[PDB]
Amino acid sequence: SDVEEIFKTTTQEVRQLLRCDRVAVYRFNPNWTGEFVAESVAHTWVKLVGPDIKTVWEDTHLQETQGGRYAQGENFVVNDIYQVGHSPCHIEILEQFEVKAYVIVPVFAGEQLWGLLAAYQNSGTRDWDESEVTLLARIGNQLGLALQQTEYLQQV
Ligand SMILES: *[C@@H](C)[C@H]1/C(=C/c2[nH]c(/C=C3N=C(/C=C4/NC(=O)C(CC)=C4C)C(C)=C\3CCC(=O)O)c(CCC(=O)O)c2C)NC(=O)[C@@H]1C
Repeated sequence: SDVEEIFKTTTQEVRQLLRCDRVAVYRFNPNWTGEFVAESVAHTWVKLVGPDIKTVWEDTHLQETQGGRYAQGENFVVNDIYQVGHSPCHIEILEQFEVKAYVIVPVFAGEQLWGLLAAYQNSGTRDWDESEVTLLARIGNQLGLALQQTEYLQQV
């Protein structure tokens, strides 16, 4: 898929921007499961887009909220998962993939929410400057605009 090529390049691009270890792009399914279709990670960590992904327990967040906050267009910034009071159930999943600090950005493409962008890297109780958060939400928007162009010019 030519569109996937763009995603795979964008994941790597934004990974360098926020100095993340891995960047996963979810795709909101019509059933709101939201699977990771494109992801990139440094060769020294673990991947996400793999058929051999073993998680402590399977968890979809996207159906329960059905986009919710992210569908509303609000960003979510997590300085630390133990600090904000995250669910221990999700924390165990997060820490299993070295996720202690992260920022959630919704990827609108077209008229509605297409995917989800996850940026993080073994930071712990770090901070996210708004000037860097706006850039991440900018990448998602730019991707959505591109995605629209590729949607037509792809043809069948
Ligand atoms: C414990 C897991 C119960 C639960 C809680 C819960 N989950 C979220 C948010 C997300 N969970 C995601 C799932 C995965 N799977 C992976 O392999 C992976 C890579 C590390 C992740 C992140 C997921 C993508 C999200 C969305 C990102 C987000 O944090 O919103 C939340 C949010 C609040 C919190 O406490 O973290 C909750 C409450 N969900 C279940 O299904 C379990 C019963």
